[PDB]
Amino acid sequence: KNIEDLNKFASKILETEISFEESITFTPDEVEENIGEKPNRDKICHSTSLEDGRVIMLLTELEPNYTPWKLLELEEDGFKELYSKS
Amino acid sequence: MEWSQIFHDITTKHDFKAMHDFLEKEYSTAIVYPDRENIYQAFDLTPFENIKVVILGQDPYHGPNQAHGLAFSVQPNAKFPPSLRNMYKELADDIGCVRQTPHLQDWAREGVLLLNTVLTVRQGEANSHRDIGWETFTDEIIKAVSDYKEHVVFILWGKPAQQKIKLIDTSKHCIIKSVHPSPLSAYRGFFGSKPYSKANTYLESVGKSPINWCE
Repeated sequence: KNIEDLNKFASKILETEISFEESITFTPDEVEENIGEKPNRDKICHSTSLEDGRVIMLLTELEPNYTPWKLLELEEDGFKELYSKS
Repeated sequence: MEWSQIFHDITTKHDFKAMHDFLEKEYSTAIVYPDRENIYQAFDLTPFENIKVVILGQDPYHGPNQAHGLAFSVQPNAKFPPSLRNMYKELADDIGCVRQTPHLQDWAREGVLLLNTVLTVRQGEANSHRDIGWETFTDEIIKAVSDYKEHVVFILWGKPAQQKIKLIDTSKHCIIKSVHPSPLSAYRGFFGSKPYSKANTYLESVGKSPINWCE
């Protein structure tokens, strides 16, 4: 599995063309300090800026499977959940 | 001291044959970024003796026309990735200047070693080349910069980067650490970080010329 899969997944949930530009590994403490929930495992945050000025972030598990975990849009003070396993 | 000597000592102490064979086969059979000829670009544009500042990245960008062998940088006529946008936003808020290009070759020439901890990646596959040996190499680079250089600024964004403080003699060297400039982390402490002025203040405190962060 690869970025095509995550682009399709995230494009379905938003109903416009998403192309992820970067993938940054975060530790659980780091996910906690930013979104409130502390996972048991490292996440990779795949991020993009859209034409409408929106910033979309898909958190996934590590390689090799990059299984989605949460999809988020950036707001003034926080984030908007657009998908969650929990 | 020259990269040639440091690369020689590193390649005596560790056998990279299995890594070079694997990577040969990878370039043969897959899209691997950056282009073979750019893997070491951070070393070419920043000789060992010109290192004033080290900025660590994770792995190269894995999309076409993105990575060129510098951490965070992309190709001049390529989309500005979110982390760079936030680096550029803070740089404008901190130093004052607004960068029109997303190419960081001018930083490298100023003396910023833009070193990814992992120097290759398969297309679309974040971390695909994690722990094929690149961290063994990079760790020795970071150790070398700390052991032989006198007063260097290490800028460490996010925890994975901050794990390398182990390799740094924090009595000789300046450590500027903060949450990642990724849009997931940026608003929780990267804005108002001022890594660029902080670096320049430290470099002037030890008789080194400032880095020109602007174009």
